[PDB]
Amino acid sequence: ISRTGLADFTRWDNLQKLVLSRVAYIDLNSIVFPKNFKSLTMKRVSKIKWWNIEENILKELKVDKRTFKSLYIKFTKFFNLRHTRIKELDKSEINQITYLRCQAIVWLSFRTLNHIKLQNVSEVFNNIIVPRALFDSKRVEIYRCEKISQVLVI
Amino acid sequence: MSLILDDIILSLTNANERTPPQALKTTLSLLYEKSKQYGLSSPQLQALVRLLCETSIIDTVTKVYIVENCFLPDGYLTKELLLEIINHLGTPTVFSRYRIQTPPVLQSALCKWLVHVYFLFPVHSEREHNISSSIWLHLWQFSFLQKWITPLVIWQATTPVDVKPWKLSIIKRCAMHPGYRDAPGSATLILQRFQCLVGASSQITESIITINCNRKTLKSHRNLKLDAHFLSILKRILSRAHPANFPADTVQNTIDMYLSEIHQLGADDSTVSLWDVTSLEQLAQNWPQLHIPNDVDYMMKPRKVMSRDSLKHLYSSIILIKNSRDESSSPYEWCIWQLKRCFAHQIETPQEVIPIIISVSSMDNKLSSRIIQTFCNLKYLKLDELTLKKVCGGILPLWKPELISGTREFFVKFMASIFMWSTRDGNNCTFSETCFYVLQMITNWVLDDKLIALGLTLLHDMQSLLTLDKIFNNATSNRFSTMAFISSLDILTQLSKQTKSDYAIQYLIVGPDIMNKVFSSDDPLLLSAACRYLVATKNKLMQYPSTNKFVRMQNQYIMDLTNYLYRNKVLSSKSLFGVSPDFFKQILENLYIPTADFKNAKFFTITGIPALSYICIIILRRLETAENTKIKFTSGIINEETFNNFFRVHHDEIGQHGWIKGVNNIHDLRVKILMHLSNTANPYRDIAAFLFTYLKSLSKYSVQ
Amino acid sequence: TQLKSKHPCSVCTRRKVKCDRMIPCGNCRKRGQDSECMKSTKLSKEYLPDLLLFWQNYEYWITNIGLYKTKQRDLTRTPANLDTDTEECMFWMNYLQKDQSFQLMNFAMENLGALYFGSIGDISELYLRVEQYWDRRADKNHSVDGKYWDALIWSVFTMCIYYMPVEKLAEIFSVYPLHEYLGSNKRLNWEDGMQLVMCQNFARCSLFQLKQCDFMAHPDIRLVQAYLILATTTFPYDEPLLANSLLTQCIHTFKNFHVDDFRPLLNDDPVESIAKVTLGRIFYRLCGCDYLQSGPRKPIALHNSTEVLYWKIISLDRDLDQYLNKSSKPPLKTLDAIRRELDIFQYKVDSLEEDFRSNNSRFQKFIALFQISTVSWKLFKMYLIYYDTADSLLKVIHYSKVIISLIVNNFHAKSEFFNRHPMVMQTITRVVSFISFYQIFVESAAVKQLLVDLTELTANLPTIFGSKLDKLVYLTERLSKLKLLWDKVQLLDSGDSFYHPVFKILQNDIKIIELKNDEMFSLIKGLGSLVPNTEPSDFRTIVEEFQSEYNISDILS
Repeated sequence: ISRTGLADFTRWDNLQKLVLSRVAYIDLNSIVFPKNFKSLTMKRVSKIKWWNIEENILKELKVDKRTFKSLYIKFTKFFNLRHTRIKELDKSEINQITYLRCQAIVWLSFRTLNHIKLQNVSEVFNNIIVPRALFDSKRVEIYRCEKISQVLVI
Repeated sequence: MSLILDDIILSLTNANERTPPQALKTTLSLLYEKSKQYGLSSPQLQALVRLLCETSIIDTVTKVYIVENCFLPDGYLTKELLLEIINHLGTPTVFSRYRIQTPPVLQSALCKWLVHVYFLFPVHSEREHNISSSIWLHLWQFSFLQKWITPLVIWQATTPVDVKPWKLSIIKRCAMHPGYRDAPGSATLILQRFQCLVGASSQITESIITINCNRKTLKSHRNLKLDAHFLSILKRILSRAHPANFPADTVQNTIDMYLSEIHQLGADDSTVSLWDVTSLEQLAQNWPQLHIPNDVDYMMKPRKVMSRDSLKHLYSSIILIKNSRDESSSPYEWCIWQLKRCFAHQIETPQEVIPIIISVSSMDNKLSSRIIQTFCNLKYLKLDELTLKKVCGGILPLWKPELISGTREFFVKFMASIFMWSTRDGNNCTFSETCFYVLQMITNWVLDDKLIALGLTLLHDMQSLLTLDKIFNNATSNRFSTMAFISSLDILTQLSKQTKSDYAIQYLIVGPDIMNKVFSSDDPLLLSAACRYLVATKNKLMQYPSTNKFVRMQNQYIMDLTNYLYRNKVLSSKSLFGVSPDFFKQILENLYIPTADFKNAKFFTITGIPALSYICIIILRRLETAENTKIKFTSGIINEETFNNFFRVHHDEIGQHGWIKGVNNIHDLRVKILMHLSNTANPYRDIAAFLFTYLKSLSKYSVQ
Repeated sequence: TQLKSKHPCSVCTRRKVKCDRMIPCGNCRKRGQDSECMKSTKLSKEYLPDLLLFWQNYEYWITNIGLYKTKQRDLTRTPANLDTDTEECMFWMNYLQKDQSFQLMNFAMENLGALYFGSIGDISELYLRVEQYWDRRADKNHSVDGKYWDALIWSVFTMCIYYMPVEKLAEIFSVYPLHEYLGSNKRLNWEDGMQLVMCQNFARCSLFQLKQCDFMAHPDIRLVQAYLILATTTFPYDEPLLANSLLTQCIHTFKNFHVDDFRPLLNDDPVESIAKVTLGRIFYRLCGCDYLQSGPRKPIALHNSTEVLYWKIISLDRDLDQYLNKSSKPPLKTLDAIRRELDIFQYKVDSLEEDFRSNNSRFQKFIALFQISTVSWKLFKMYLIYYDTADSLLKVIHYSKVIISLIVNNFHAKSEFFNRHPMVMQTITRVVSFISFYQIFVESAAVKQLLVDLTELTANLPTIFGSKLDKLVYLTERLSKLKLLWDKVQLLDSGDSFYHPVFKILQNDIKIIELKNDEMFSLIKGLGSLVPNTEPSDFRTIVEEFQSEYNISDILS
């Protein structure tokens, strides 16, 4: 999709939903969305690179990644899937003010997104980070993603 | 405009037999004003001249008048109109008794008209002129119009060929004919005109003396009386219809010399060699008949001036115009053969051949492609390095290949050949010099819309080779390598300013860890280019998201550079140029300083950097001379330990005069020198300009 | 080249072999001396357009907001209203007498026209109400309908006194009983302060009756009518917070009627159709007051021949000021569009000749004439502030002199109260601030004579506005001192932008005002449970000296 390096839709000021189908490699970092963009559904996509959000959390936490791997701790029974596993950031170790900063970092890459859908993917080359607000509303659809190992909810 | 003039002629043609009392006169009256105002172009005249003879309703008295007055042509009046007049000209006979006879006085008036406008006749194709000249001679035998075609016949026949004995017999016999009263006067000028054409012509002088007259009438017959009013309006009409064509001054002049020719009578594929061609004006007439003798010695070995040597360089060019250029062309093979000899030194000396062939090879880019593609070899460099260097400066930056668009892969292999040649040699600095010309060629590729990405890909491979240990170094290297690199950064900086080229942005963005080499190297000129490139890059990359590889490396450059220049907080940072700051610490305690008060603060600042260390002192010494303070700065390097000790020793004298006004401590000093460094015009103004934007404290004083 | 003098180098006039006319001098360039050129007369451009772009943000956050619509109050220090503390409202009512009030109503017949007629209409029926008002005072029993008429007439009295001349105040009211209650000096009768302090007390009486009638629960049309009269005086500017809350209630009650088209209906009752016509002029006044009171404080907004002409004139002014806060650049085609109507709607202003026998016609002509002048100046300043058109420089000067001589024309023929209209300050405050800001960067002879007669005009205004007069002169003085600081310090040229201490003053000026209009600090305090380098040189001294000498908090009350 980003054959020329950058992909944007700013001139499409009224765009709300974008559908990507039968694309081999898609990198979300290069894609630029307009102000009113709210829904993104992708089906039968081979390779997907999520927003590169993990390190921004690391800088605020100032914690080593290996130590951070000991931080996360394992309603969802309505829509649990065996393919992946749900993990959340621990609230006891993180200060309430610090936790609020962590949530704000996630929303930086989630400017106006409201609906996200994953269908028939093959691999994702990073940790998947989704906000708690979108996950608790059952608007995160990781379906037929037998290759995805884990997803982190912050 | 001219459409109504067509209708007026058509008005006299559409209606016949009406016989109106005044409507016919009004249409003729409207024709009087319309003829002079709009010129009565050639298609209109052909219909008009046919209408006068076709319709006899209008009297022959006014038929002569309109020919004398209305017939003021602005058009080309080609032979088609003249042929129609020729058809009108003639006399009825047994064969043409059924055809209506045109009035002889109208024929004489018609014969009077084209004489006035003979100068406007077409430049003939010398094929129907022989027919026309014979036709005019045959028409000349009519007495009522003999006096008017006689000046005409003098004009169109200018060659010995047109002086034909059968024409001589007709002209002479008419004068010898008794029933003319004007042929002896008419024939004498025609015979005299034919005399000057063929030469001596003893046969033509014996005929003239037989038909000679008292020659007062011949003097009057020598003079041709053309109406001044007719020509004055004609000059204005011709200029108006065709701007910058048929000038009024020349139209009057052309008639005058035609008139003067009559006055002078009383007093008086075809092969042309290019060797004998001298005048370009003659060459214009000789262009259909140009022929080039195939001699290889001359056509390249000897302008606004006029000469055979003026067309010297044009000879090598007109042949390419006469015939299409090819690889088998003798001039195209002479240069290669001379080039082949010069490398092998079989020629007497190559120094004089190069400038001439370079100018020829500077143009004809398709030919220059052949020359460069065959002589760009490693073996051809072994014979002599200088001769390959000379030809690299002439045809490299001026070449734009479009034959196959696959020459990029050949250059990377050949460019590395010179570099590898320079490794084991041990430097010669010939690699960097040869690169600069290629960079000039690369910008030519960049300027062209085609193969924009192809040129940029070639440029990137140059930087990797140019940033090696042996060719580029901060300890042992040559200014050639740095000066070649600083030009490359300007190409990308200029490419960022252009908005008409929609290229790949990863080509513009330079490598992540390759900027550590340019930043670490303490070449003051090189650091100036980096600030220009960083500032120009930040103009773009604004629509890109917060998280992206391109924008993360750009912000890393800004933070690292300011820390290394003015912030002086590298130790508190997490890294510098990909190196952990605590590595810098370990070196510092091993280093020895006789008096180390603030050891860490001295090395890392604008004054402490060796590239900008001494130039910092030069600016300060300029300030001290201008302000003329009490005490000069005796130390050779500016740092915290020298500044406070300088002020502590003279603390008694600090209180009254101190130092240059506007500065209270070293922190104020480090900016004050930079304010001057930013105020003046110098290569390192770019250094201060970059530091202004990303210092947030001073950005407040700027508007918005 | 830009040669306008064609006069030789004064130092080079000594040996004037050549004169290249170049700046600074071709001979000096040959001589290589620029300092010697500076010593002579000898008869820098990219910062003026950006500053003009910045001016629009400045006048929106200083003159419009922060000078009139700002208010700083602390709840802890402010004493709440208590019982037996409203006797001052009752005292002023007892001061007014039956005969005194009738003269006040007689003055509003011919001198206050075109202001009350817009909302309440004629006051002939009010003459019946005031007679009933005195009779109702004796009776203890009261009704909601009776109290609304009680509050409406008191609103009229506040408008009458604010506009009647000082000389007519002396014979109607006795100042002696008012000295012992206020506690002020007895030496001043009606010159200043005493007349002003009387206006607020009567205005507070009208609001007290509405609180006494409990208008919170009983809605009626008279609530809107009472407020519109208070909008004719300077009451809303004194208490911006009170007026904004009252305006919302006026909109809330007005929207309850739910009228989409206000045109008369033939199928409806003739009285109902007439009642809808007079409701149209009330809606237009409400729409006008919404735009005049627009600001960050109020978040709720609501969208005969002379009245409609007056309303749509403000609609013309609405498009110009909508770009003041925003940073967008309006298109030229719509920017020059307004002029093609500005000339035709100024032709219909003077279409009505005049009527000299009555002051009602004269006042409405003066108001209508002032409308075109104050919007033409904005439109022509609109040319310069973004496009720098050459012809607009003279027109801006010419139109500014029109309002200069218009106010002074009203001091000669019994129209001293013509200049007491609240929006005459709104026009002059914007014109004196722009020229003062223009003179510190561009010096011209024409604008110099334009400043001298403006500062005297402010002092010539009637002394009924009070504190607002003292705030504008202080602001002008601060702008006047800036040019003293602009020329003294040399301008720095980095190569792409300029750096001057005065620029920091202007930018820091806006920030302080915006801090005052911040409710985040009040929100944390209102909860009651969640509340407990590389400066170059020699520029902090300059900026802090001016900040200490002149503080923008001074113009804030």
